[PDB]
Amino acid sequence: ELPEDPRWELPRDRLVLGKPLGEGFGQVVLAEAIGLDKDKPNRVTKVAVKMLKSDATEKDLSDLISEMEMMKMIGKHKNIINLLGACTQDGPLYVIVEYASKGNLREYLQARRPPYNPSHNPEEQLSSKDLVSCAYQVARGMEYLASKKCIHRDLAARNVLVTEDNVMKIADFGLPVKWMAPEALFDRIYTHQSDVWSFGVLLWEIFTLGGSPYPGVPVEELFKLLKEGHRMDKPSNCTNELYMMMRDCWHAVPSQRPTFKQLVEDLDRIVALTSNQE
Repeated sequence: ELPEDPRWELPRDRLVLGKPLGEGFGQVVLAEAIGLDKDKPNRVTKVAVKMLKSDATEKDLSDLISEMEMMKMIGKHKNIINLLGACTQDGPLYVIVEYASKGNLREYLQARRPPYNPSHNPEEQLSSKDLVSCAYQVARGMEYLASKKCIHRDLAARNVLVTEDNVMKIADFGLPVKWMAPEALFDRIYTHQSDVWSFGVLLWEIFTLGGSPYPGVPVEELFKLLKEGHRMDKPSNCTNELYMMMRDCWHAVPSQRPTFKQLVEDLDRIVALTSNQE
């Protein structure tokens, strides 16, 4: 069996398992942790828990362990989904991570489109400042992952989660062609620079309020078209400046893309210059 790590161990009975959140190497459930903070033991905290499926394999387990251990090393950032604890000893492995009550960014955005809005439960409109700040937080998250030499490989709005307080958090960073840099797509060369390409696509999702990239373009055609220099059009409601940022992220030459460091700086300044009422 798996060895205990007292830095992260939480007794199994301090965890009240709640409702399925869906599949996410196994299944994720919502739960309540009692006394997650040892110096405040009568408090319940809403958390998310990952566990293996009933018909799951040895590969599924080893991958679940690696993910956890990887998260331990990467450490804490407010704009990633953080590790909170684990139950490793009294039965099935449970990995406990922060809970994002508002779901993933793509659906968060789509639901906040004016009357195509596929939600029968629409939500309140997002200002332009909200959209840029959303981009900024995602950049801050990636900046941190890049500084810890963590290469995401599948950055996209669907892999950003949104907390109750609308804090953006990178998901599944410790483990689709339409978000991949050409060099990733052609030669399986993933770098921080290719994540920067993926971020440009994510920027485009933000400012189309969760649009499908390259709509109607077949997957088999896309690489050719990208080699030809095809790039998505500017979203109807997006500043030229923000579009230029998209375009730089999609530089054919990977060395010529901005870094997440620089993107955070640029976005920081654009947020300050965007008012609450624009």
